[PDB]
Amino acid sequence: IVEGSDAEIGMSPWQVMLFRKSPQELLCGASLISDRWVLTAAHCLLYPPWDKNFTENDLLVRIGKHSRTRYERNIEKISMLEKIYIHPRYNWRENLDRDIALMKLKKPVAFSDYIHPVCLPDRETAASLLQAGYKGRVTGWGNLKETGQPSVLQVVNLPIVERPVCKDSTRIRITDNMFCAGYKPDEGKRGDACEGDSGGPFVMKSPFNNRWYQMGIVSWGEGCDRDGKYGFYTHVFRLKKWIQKVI
Amino acid sequence: GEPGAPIDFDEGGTPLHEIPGIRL
Amino acid sequence: ADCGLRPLFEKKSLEDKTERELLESYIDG
Ligand SMILES: *[C@@H]1O[C@H](CO)[C@@H](O)[C@H](O)[C@H]1NC(C)=O
Ligand code: NA
Repeated sequence: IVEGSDAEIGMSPWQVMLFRKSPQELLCGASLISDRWVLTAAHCLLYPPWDKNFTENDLLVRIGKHSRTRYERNIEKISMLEKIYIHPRYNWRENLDRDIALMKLKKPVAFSDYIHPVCLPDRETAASLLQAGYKGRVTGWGNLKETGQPSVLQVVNLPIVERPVCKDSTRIRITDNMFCAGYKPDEGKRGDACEGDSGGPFVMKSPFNNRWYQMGIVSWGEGCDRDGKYGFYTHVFRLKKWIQKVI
Repeated sequence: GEPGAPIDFDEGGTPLHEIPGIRL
Repeated sequence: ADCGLRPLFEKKSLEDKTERELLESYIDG
């Protein structure tokens, strides 16, 4: 996260760390959506153009965490993956269309003060919150500057951007399965996800029922926190039918 | 006020990896 | 059923340091 701040303890209890067993390193973010299901981006697990192809036994999930590196005993919970489900029409060849994956934990995780699932949006929620200029929240342990990791989980709040503005900031072909977020050069504030934050949640707090909803998945961007560029997020609601038949 | 993404369900171009500084 | 309500915030009627910024962006003006 660029231009963010430390998260508070318990601020993002759905945040999941996808940790590479060997070599020991942060692979991606993810989110907890049930006691046994974790949501992430498909390209965190599968990206042939960079020879990336991770199976269940390559990865560990670490849930409840705050420190990027310290074992948090009686706070964090480690888990192993039963099965990985990548969207059948995930387009790794071009633009990362349908950048979504689900992961089943080998055993369900007990919830706690630090571990708690995020909601997925309904149609009513998606319609009320997915409006240009409304701010979501992005969290992760990714890099603080373009291409230098934080001590603890970082947080930044970012506005959803009008679709024609998103499409005009990039040469990439943008699909209805993506939205973009970020401040514009003349907005005074800044902030972005960066390397390491991929697959984490873009969440919004409903003013109607006080609950946090995962509206997006950290998918891709051009640089980190560049003027005139914006982060692109998987449009979670539009893919809910696929999320459905997996569980 | 303006929708940032459509509320229906899911039913060429340059590849991301060719963009300089691409963040994945 | 309990999703998205945080034990250390919503369940204790405590706001985090910046969730007001989010709510404030949802109002049009
Ligand atoms: C990725 O998945 C498995 C992992 O072992 C590998 O055998 C397969 O050839 C790979 N396929 C692609 C399209 O990368
Ligand atoms: Na920017």
